[PDB]
Amino acid sequence: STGSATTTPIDSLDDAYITPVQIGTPAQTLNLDFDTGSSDLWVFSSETTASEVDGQTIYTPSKSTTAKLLSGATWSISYGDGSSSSGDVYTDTVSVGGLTVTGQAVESAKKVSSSFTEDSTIDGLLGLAFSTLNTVSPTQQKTFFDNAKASLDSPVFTADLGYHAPGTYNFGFIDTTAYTGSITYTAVSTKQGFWEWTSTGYAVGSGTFKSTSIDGIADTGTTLLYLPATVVSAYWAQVSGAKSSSSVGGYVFPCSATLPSFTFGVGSARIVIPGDYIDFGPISTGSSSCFGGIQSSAGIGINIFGDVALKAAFVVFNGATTPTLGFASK
Amino acid sequence: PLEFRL
Repeated sequence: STGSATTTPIDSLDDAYITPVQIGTPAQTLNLDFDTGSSDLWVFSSETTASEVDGQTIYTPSKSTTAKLLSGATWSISYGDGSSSSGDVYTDTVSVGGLTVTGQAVESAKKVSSSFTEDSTIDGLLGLAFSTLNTVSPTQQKTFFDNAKASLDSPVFTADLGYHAPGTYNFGFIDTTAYTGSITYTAVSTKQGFWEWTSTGYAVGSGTFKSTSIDGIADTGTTLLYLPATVVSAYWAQVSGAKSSSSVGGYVFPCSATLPSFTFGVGSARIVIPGDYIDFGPISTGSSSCFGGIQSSAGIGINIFGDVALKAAFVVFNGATTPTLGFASK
Repeated sequence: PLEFRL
């Protein structure tokens, strides 16, 4: 059993990427945000408060013949975003890219925060972190990936995110076609329930590589690259005019500036993020101030290799019984 | 931007 689905950025900034997923019988197709930094499959639904849905596609569990209430069961989730969502829970048949999983927990939004309501292109999240992070009560549920694992040819998915362009998520196999050279695998710590790993250092542009251990999480569900304040200060030092803004809340740089690339280390290998990836465009419509893609982790508590770093690479999430993270160039 | 369970 394998599965490939095309994943598509939601806007010209690549803020996020949506993937179509089939839920229910017959299928209702919703566009979900694949999130390797959470563990809940949650969807906008026929129970979602009507003043809280826009032009999202909703999941109607009463039109699925496979859909069943998980009685008493209940969820609540919160994001680094400050984003929130909650409700009750169904099991149903979920399909991604022709890979089918039956009796998947599909967590049906009753409530949803403003940030989600104003995002019309995202119909819900599909969490692909480790199941310990799942939020359903009183009985914790397993992720889609966990439910598929056993059925899979290999207990693996890959992420191949595009810069300004569609990409692919594969399940159960590695497209040797999709990257260049070698995959470099590196150890994953599961203890916090993240795809948590340890980078071996960094370079800015054509600069010397500094060997220093950077611990953080592979998170397809975060837009930006979040790195320690030291690292992030060295990057923007090389961009004339760049400054940390208290008003906008991060580093901004004049839009007419050239952005150096950013290299990070996985084992003895190196991934270069071209500087174009790091431009997130005018902080406001008309401004000549542009928002940077590398921002300080100091206020999160954790470093995040979000989409800015992952879309520079071909990324393997090896969900074996000792999990690993592979990076290749593409 | 978005930042998915931190």
